[PDB]
Amino acid sequence: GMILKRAYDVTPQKISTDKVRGVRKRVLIGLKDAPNFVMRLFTVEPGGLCDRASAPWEHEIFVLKGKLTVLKEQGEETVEEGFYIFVEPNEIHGFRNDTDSEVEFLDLIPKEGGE
Amino acid sequence: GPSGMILKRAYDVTPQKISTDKVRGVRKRVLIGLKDAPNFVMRLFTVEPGGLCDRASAPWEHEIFVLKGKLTVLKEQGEETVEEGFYIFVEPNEIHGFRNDTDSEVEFLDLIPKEGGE
Ligand SMILES: [Cu+2]
Ligand SMILES: [Cu+2]
Ligand SMILES: [Cu+2]
Repeated sequence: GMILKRAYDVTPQKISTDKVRGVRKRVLIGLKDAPNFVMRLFTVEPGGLCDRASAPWEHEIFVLKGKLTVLKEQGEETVEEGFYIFVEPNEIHGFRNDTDSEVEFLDLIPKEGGE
Repeated sequence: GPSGMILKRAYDVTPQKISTDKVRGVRKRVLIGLKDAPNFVMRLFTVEPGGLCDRASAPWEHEIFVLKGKLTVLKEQGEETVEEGFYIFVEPNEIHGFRNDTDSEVEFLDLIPKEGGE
C-alpha cells in the first residue's frame, strides 16, 4: 500500500516528437496506479526544447535542478531550482534549457493526460 | 476557468505551523492550493529536527517527493528511511507517518486530491 523509491532508479525515456527534443521523462507514479493524478520527472538536456503547446489539463511543476526557461503564450521566463510552476489548463506552455548542464523538474498532471 | 501560469519561489510562501494531536515540529507551505487547483494541491512540508507526523490514514492518496534531508517513514508495520530524491506513493487508507531523526531540516512535496483540502 506504499511505494518508496529513488526517482533516479526509474528508467528515463527519451522523448522525441516534432515539438520535443533533448528531453527525458521518468514516470514515477503512472496512470495505471494513480487514483487521480500522475507524477513524472523530466530532464532537459542542454539546448533541449519542449516547444509551445496547449494541453487540456493543468500542470503542477517543481524545479529540482538548474535554470528552466519557461515558454509562455507571449515571451518567456527563466526560473531556477526551488520554484514551483502552475500552468492553467489550456494555457500555452513549453520549456527550454539554455544552460550547459541538465535541468530537472517534477511534473504532475491529472491522470487523463498520463501516458 | 482561468488562464495564465504562476511561477514562484516556494520559500516565498508563508510556512504555517502545524500543531495537532498527531503533528509537532512541522511547517507547511501551500504552493498550489484550493484557490487555484483544478484537481489536486501541492504543499511543501518542513519537518524540523525531532519533528513528527504520527501514524494516520486518510481516504485519499498521497504523492510525495523528498527535496532535502533524510526522512523516517512510519508504516503500518515498522519504519523505513528515505532521502532527497525519493518519491513516495501512499495508497488511500494506508497507514503512514513521518519523523525527522536527524539534526537538519527535512523538506518534501506532498500532493493530494483537492477533495482532501490543502
Ligand atoms: Cu496496506
Ligand atoms: Cu503540457
Ligand atoms: Cu496523510
